[PDB]
Amino acid sequence: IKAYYAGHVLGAAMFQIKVGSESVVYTGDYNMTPDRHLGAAWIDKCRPNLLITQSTYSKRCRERDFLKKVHETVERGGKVLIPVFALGRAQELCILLETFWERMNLKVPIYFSTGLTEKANHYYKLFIPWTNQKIRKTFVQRNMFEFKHIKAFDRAFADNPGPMVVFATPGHAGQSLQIFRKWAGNEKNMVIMPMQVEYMSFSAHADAKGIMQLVGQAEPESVLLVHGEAKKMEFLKQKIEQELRVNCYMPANGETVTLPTSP
Amino acid sequence: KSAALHIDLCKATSPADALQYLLQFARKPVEAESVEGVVRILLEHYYKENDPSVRLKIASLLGLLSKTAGFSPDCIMDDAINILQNEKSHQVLAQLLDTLLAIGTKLPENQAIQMRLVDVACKHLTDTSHGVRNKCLQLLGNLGSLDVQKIIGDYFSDQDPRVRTAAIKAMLQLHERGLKLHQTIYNQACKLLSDDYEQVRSAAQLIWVVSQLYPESIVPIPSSNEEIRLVDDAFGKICHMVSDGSWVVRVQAAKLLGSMEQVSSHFLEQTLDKKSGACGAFVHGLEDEMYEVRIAAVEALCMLAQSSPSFAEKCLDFLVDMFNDEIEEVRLQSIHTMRKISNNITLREDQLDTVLAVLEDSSRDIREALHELLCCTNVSTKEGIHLALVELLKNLTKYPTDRDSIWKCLKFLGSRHPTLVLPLVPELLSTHPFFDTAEPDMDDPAYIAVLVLIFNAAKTCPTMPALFSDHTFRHYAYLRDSLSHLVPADPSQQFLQQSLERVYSLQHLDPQGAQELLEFTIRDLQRLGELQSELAGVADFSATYLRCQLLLIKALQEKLWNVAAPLYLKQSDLASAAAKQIMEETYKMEFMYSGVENKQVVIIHHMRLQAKALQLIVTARTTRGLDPLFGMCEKFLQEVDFFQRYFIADLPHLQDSFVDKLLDLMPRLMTSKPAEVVKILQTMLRQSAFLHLPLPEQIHKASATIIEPAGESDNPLRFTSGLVVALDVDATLEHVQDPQNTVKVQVLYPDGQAQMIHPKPADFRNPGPGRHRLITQVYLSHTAWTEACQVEVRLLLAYNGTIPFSKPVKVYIMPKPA
Amino acid sequence: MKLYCLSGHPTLPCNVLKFKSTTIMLDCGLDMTSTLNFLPLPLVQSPRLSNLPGWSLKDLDKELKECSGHVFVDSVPEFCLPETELIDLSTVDVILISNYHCMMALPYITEHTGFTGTVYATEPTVQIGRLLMEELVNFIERVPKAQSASLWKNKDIQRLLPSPLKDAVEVSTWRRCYTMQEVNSALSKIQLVGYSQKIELFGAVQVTPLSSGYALGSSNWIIQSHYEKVSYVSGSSLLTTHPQPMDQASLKNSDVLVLTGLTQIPTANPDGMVGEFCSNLALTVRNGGNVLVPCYPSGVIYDLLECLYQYIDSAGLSSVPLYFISPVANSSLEFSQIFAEWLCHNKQSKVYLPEPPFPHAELIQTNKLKHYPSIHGDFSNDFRQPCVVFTGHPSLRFGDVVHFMELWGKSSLNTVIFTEPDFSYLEALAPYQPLAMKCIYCPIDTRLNFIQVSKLLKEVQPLHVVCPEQYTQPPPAQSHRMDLMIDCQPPAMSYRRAEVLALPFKRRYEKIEIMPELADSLVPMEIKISLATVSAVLHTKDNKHLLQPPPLLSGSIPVEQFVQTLEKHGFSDIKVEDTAKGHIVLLQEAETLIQIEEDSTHIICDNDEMLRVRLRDLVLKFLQKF
Ligand SMILES: [Zn+2]
Ligand SMILES: [Zn+2]
Repeated sequence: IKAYYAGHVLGAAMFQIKVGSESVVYTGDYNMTPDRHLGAAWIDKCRPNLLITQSTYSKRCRERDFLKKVHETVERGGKVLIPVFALGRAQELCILLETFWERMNLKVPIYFSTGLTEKANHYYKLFIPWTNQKIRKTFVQRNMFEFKHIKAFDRAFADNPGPMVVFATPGHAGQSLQIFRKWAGNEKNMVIMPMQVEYMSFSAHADAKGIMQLVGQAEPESVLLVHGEAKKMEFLKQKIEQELRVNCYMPANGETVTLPTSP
Repeated sequence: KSAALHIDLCKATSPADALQYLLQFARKPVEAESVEGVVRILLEHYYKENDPSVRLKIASLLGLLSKTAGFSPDCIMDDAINILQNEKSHQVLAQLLDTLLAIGTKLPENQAIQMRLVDVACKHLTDTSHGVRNKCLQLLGNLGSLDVQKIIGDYFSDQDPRVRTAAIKAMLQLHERGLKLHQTIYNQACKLLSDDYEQVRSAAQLIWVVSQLYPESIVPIPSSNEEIRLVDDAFGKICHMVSDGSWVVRVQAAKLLGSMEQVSSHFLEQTLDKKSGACGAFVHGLEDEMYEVRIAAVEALCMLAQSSPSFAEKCLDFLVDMFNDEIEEVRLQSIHTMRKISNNITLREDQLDTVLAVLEDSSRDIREALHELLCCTNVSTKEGIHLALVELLKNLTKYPTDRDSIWKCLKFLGSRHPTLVLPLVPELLSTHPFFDTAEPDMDDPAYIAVLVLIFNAAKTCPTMPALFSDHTFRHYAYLRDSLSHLVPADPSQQFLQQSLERVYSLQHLDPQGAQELLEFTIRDLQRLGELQSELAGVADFSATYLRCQLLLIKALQEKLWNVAAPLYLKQSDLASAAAKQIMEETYKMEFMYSGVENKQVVIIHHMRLQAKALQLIVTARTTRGLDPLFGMCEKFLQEVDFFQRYFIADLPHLQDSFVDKLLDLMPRLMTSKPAEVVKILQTMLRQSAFLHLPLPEQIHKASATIIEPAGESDNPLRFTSGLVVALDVDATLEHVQDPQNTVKVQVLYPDGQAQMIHPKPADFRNPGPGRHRLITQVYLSHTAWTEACQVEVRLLLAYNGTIPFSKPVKVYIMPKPA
Repeated sequence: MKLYCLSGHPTLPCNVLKFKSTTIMLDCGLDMTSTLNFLPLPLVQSPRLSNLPGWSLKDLDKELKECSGHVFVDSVPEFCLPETELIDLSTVDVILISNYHCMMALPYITEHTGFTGTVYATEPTVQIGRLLMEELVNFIERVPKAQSASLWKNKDIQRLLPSPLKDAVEVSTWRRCYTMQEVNSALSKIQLVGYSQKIELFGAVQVTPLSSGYALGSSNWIIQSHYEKVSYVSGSSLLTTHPQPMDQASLKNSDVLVLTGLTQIPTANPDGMVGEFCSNLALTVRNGGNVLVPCYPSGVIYDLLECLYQYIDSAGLSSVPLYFISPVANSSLEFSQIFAEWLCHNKQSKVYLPEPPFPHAELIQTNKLKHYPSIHGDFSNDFRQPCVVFTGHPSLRFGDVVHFMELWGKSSLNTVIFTEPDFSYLEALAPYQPLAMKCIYCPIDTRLNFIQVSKLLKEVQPLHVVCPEQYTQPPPAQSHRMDLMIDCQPPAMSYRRAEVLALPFKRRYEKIEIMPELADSLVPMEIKISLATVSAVLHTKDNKHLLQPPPLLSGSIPVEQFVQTLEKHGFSDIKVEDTAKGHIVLLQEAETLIQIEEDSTHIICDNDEMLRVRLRDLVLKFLQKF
């Protein structure tokens, strides 16, 4: 068993299975597009017999828009929170906001509520090698996951609003669900999730172009498509047939696939 | 002594001790005849010995000897090719091919030798060992000029990747030699691009070379019937090759892709968008996880935009995204490229607000980069200029130290956008339609910034000044006199020459007149140096020389010359102090001033010799033991001999001088007793002529000024005793010949302990010509003191002793107890 | 087949292995012992060194200075590099870093020699090596000193000089310190690979590092060619140490083994030494003195401070502060903390919980452990007299240790400890000999001792073993303890500095691949075992031999069965006769002659189509395809 870096989330990896001349590779969720705190998936020219992949589916421009909106809200003094359950996206947003505030040099507050976020921060700062190269290099200067934009007490929904950035992870009735009761009720008390609202969600999974790049790099004689919409995988399989004339598969749930091999 | 080497080699045991002896002989240097002998001895022992490692070492030593500059390697080349024909071991064969590389580099002129080397190289290329194949391919690449290209091209398909890398490197070397390449190499390299390994792909640079050589050449696609130029298909190759996962290969591909500026912009626009596999190549490059790849992509964008303006207009947005980049260096370089390509593009409100956003950032250097950008950027709407000004004023409030750069920005904004500014004049000056506004606070940063913008806008436009109030004109006059560089609308030499000529003509007066003239002239020279900074070098140089002459003259008129030696008393003596001062000033003349030629060094050393003679005279006067007189006189005669042998080519131009008269009397001085010789040299020194110092063409005095402690303060650097407190040192060094070696920082504790420090050559940095910055972190420690005390630090200019070099700065230190 | 050894040091190997169509440089291994001869570099110029006397020179005494009857070089310290001139370093393509200690002097080989290949290592080794290199460069450049003594290096002067300098070997090869720019240049060429990661070189050689267990990141390499395996052993530890436990199974069935990194002064027990060191510092603190512990920021200080905090918590002497001074002290501690995967199973169990691996982070949070980049960097303000200090280089020729021990040299109340088994402490104290300072030499050596490596060899049983000649001889300190003697049933040859060794292994068969159609071409026939023969074209790319389609004949025919078949076939003119020189039969059916003779055989067949077909059928009935 040999593992290869995936970069979908911290600790995510893709496995290369080999026995004799046989070779099977299964990746699950990955992404060619690097994250703000993670590296892109990399693999040699393994050229395996079979490849299993996901078919599910302006990043810097979206980041600029999100940062500009958050900056405008905090400059105006408005309070907006980001209710998100994903740990990887939450940590990426936390790193982005922390470095943005540090670069701007201002001292506006930003905190995170749930203790699970603190546990995730502890695991992240412990496991440096599974992150982006800037994190690894800046580790020499000082720890970057630690900052004045730390933990949240919030006087249990009694510390009032302000130029604040907060994170809540409900779920669907978990976490401090009273945050909505304390906040909102007016246009100024904005609450933005994926007075206005926009889709700040970042696509952790890569698009079809990333899958095309990976299959072009590895170049297996056969490919297997799972974990995605039916339309997406059908279109991707048709595009693979049109572009490469390389054998592929579209197995349904429980479908038995058999492949000949040359030992 | 080749016999010693021969017998030592013979006595040495063959298996082990021979290797050590040859290594020891190799480390020590060698001479031409010694090389010519030891090479034959090595060849004879190479024939005699049959071990692999020993023969390998002999081949390595042959290579080392071949690199000797003074040797004439002709027969040893013949013996080398002979043993090459006879050689069997592949490692030793590769070492001998290294020696052939050495000889080919040494002598690239002989055509017969070149063809002999290439034919024997291709003969030995039949060997199965990969190393000898690599060495032979290196020889083929190095040796060329008008079949070898086809031969190495056949070896492109070799199984060993190292041989393929050697082949492509040989092709690159051959191209560097300038030979005209073929076109079949393109498809061969295209085949090489599919190779698994990284060095082969990175080297296969070769397609860039062939694309540059024949960019207009038509090439047919193997599958598609359509015809595509070499430039475009090579561009597509590099585009879909950048997707490779080898980051070094990605950086190489991006860098060499930037060097291509002979391709149509339509194809670039097609391949840069997100909607073949060549789409979004630059999108992937700028989004790449390694900042090296992104920097290389930025450079490629710079070159291509300098080629095509439409592509630049298309790619502005991606550069704006790079202004949001998390790495600071990437942001800086992207901003610099945007500045480089701003001459044609014009921004929109989105671009302008995004650019002004990153200007808010805290780091000073990126803000300076934004300032450089805005100096050249275009703009369409007056509201863009208004936004620029408002964000710049916010920046003034945040970071006032950048005021000069922002004023430069507004200068360029006004000059390059005059018409677009003046509709915004009455709002910027806040002039009321009918009221008379209160006079704005002059010397304010923001108001000066606004005025600089307005005035630089008004330089071309004639309708602008009519909207100015009276106090605006008054402030215009104020700014114009104070900030002229921002706000828009030799008798001395010949005097110095004739003064020196006056001194040279009138030196023959009596001692009183000579002293008076010398005093007046040194005063005049000092005043000229103070008055004009250009001539300060020659002025201070001449002042030091004439002060040496004055000190020599005054010493010779002292009372002790007409009192017997027993009656002499050294408490009132001035000759010893005079000699000391002349010595120090001669050292200052020699080393402090830069640009001094040999014709000045001879006179400086002559004055030093006269000072040494005076020292000998006074020491003979004060002492009474014959033996110290004999020793001192012998040492002085040794110095005279050293001087006259050092400057043999200059004695005819020192007629009637002290050293000339000493040379005329040299045998008598050498033979005579200490009393007779000291008396005759004393009376000789009195009648010595005054040499005419030749003025250098250009000369500057060296000087340093410490600025990190500044003029200090009462505040002492408290710290525990015994431990060390580090003090920063900053100084501005000017016209120092070799500051990293000659300049030494010195710190004097308030006692006899005068610690000395040698700054490392790395810390010395050169911001501009004729000067040197010096950043040092000197470390100071001492035991406990009863109270805070002052510690002195000074710059010293070392030579081959040392002299003071700058004003002695001092700082207060308070080492607290344990 | 050929092994070149460059460094004569036992624990700092520098070896080059010529293996098939590739050559591997094993380790760099900077020899730091050379610096001991030079005068130390104080951070603040001490009066003692300035007033220190020179030494007589017939040919001019400023070149050398003498203290305590030992002449020292009064110039910048210089380092003994490996004998790199023996083999052209440009030729070699791969470098296999084993540990952060062995990768020292890598800038010299990467930059000066013109080496253009690749380098491999583990991530903790790379980071800790960067820390060590930058800190030593900082120590050298803090107080620059001129190269003011060169003439002493001549062999004549060396013979004229006493034993402490005459013992030095290859003084001419010594070099001044590299610069941080060269360090940045060298580390650019390195490639990061984790434990048990197979790396293929040009499709010919497989190389893999395995967990040595000595220090985190430290690895033992193996080299494989399927039918040939060469294993390289470096500093390893079987003790209950923090890193991931030493791997033993993977080194089995190894043809040639290379042994390096055995313990200096093997008699010392590290646990007892640590306990004694704790006792020494405890009594020093009880008397009110100060303890100086020169050591690297490596694993030694880590487990030392672990046992140390445990001991003082047991004894309740936690009042005194902890001072760890180094330019990369904070970085070293944080790097140790984050690298939790490379540690042992206990640490991995600990980090499964949210708590960090090591507990000194708790001390830092509670401020019971304190560290500073240097002395001047606010440590002076926060310094207190009764304390224990870890700082500087263990060679005592540079680093903050020089200033610290100069400060505390006079007072007998204070104490200085030694824990690094890499230098003779008597030589180290020689430039500082006239002192009342109490010095204790209690090194801690966690590497494998002689009995442990002997147990390892008896458990593995490799065919051959290679090691320096130092191991082959008993140590000079004892010269009588035959128990500390590496024992091997094979001869287990050795070498000296600049000694070239030829491997005894001479395996003459490599791997190849075959596609199924060639396999199906055979039709094996029972004999007693199966026999087969094929014929294919050889294709090789990237040292991967392949067989794909575009043989001798052994037709052992018994005489009696052949006679029976010939009689049954019905051919006319059959004559059988028994005469000398074997049986000879004349057949006039087609002018054919069959001759049978010992040690020979001749076959005659005409070109007639029918006769050819009959002969082919007859042979095919009793044809063995081999
Ligand atoms: Zn997933
Ligand atoms: Zn996922």
